[PDB]
Amino acid sequence: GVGNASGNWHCDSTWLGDRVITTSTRTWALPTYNNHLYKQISSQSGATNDNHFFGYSTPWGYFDFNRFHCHFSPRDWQRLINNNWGFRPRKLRFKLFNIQVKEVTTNDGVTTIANNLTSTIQVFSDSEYQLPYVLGSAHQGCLPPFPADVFMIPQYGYLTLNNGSQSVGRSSFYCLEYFPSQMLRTGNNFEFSYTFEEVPFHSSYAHSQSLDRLMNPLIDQYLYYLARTQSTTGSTRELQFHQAGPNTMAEQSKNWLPGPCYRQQRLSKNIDSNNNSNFAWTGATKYHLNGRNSLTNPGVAMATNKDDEDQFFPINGVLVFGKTGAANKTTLENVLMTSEEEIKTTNPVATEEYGVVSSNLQSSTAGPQTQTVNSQGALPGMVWQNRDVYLQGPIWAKIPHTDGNFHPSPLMGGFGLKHPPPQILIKNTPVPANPPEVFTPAKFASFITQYSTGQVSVEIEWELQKENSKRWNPEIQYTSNYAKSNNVEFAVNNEGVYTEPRPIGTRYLTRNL
Repeated sequence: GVGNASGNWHCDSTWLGDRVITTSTRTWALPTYNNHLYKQISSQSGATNDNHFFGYSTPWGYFDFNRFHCHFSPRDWQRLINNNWGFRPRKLRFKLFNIQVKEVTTNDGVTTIANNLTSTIQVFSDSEYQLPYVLGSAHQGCLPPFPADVFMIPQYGYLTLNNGSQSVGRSSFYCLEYFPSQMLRTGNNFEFSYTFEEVPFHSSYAHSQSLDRLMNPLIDQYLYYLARTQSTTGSTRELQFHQAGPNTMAEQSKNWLPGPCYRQQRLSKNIDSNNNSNFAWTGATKYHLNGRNSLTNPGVAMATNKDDEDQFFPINGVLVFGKTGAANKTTLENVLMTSEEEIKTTNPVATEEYGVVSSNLQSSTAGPQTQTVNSQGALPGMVWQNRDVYLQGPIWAKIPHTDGNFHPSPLMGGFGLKHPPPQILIKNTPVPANPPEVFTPAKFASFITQYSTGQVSVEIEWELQKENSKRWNPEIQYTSNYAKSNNVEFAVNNEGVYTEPRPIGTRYLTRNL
């Protein structure tokens, strides 16, 4: 009813062993988008060939909770990462309640808001995945990390096949009103459930060993390797074979290789150490698709740097978050950089080459020649780790429906799902203004300005993978600084603005490689 609440505020994180259920409730607002119209959108004429697009902006909004800070509080995230070797999402429950549709008159420079007890809102989940999926592109407009913050629902829109700024016959147009939808008045609520597919546990650990250091450092190998081609004490030719041992670990026979590489240019956090040119685009690592160059950002998972090089990062091979209050264009001091240095054990460094291969056939007259492999694809015997997930980073990405894929793990980091949580589209039902007294066939374009508010609750049940290490020495754990400061870490300031000072990964416990 009008005076009866259709739901309650559930914000909790219950731990049960091998299982944690996180429920987050947020207050949401929804404007009318596009004046209830579908608008064709395209890149401007002056846009570069690489930024051409064609698509449609709809009057619908969508709910996005595809970020770990939507469901995990910093304390909950700390509990997860400091005590578990892995985790994955198991169950999902979505609820929409306490809906209030409000009319706005905005007359004579003063806006008056009134309750509209008969207007409805249309809500539906694309459980059959018949709409373009957009909850996989690190877009803004998700649930605020802080439960007390109210957020504005983002406007739904999609892109289709384009030829420059034009569309081709293969381009598809989607009308969301063509789907079945549930209509909610102030007394109604919407609910639905979803089950995640069996997906691998996310690696919440770093390796205690490197791939090239898996041998016994005390015994020798029974296999021989060519140690010298020229005999010492003069320029004499002879094939010398040695058994590799502890002192020649680099020459030992191994069973595994580091993961695939797609090299990226290196930048220094000290500006004076970088080349004096604007190479953010020319020097960036890209891929070619239909005559378009697109950044490989963040690209294949690779170590951000090697030992003692924390001030170097790949040109575009690292996820970069914004500090609280940061603008859409800022400098290095106002952004937070993730570091994938934990995967140096098995992944190549993003800024270095994969290796060197022979590029010719040597002879008594032709000396050996080597070639640097700056991009190596999958090889047999390769092992690697995926990009680390972050509290403020994405959770899941839809796997493209294609004939083939290789290791369908999202490059931005998270879980790849063939049937991810369906998009939940929400819209304010149009409420026409007074029609003309004499019939006219012209399109109706007079609407009473309206918006909506409500509560949205998302409950995710995650399965925990328990650490079982026999490590004797204490582990590295995520912890907050104990030093005095003007503001508590992960809290509000004197202005009531919630802040996330730094990014938190998951790889603090360690596993044997």
